[PDB]
Amino acid sequence: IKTAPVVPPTEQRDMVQEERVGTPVKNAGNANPAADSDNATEGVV
Amino acid sequence: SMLRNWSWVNVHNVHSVTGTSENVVLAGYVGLSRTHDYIMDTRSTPATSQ
Repeated sequence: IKTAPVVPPTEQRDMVQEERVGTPVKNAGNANPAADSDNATEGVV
Repeated sequence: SMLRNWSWVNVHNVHSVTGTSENVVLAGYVGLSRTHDYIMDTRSTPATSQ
């Protein structure tokens, strides 16, 4: 048995951190966001 | 050559093709909306296939 001094549970707080490597684009779920333009065969106002 | 091309005519007998004059001031292209949308997503185009 080894009794060791630890940090009291009430003087620390677990905080969830979300780590990201880059900011997702506007049309993140779209494989081809350029197909709204390539399929505008009548024009756009 | 300018007189033979009627540079002497009355500027009131010269009618615009429309029978109206015009002074249009409409706010226009600056390009901040197009460049902002590029940085958000570079995979789109503003120019349509038409």
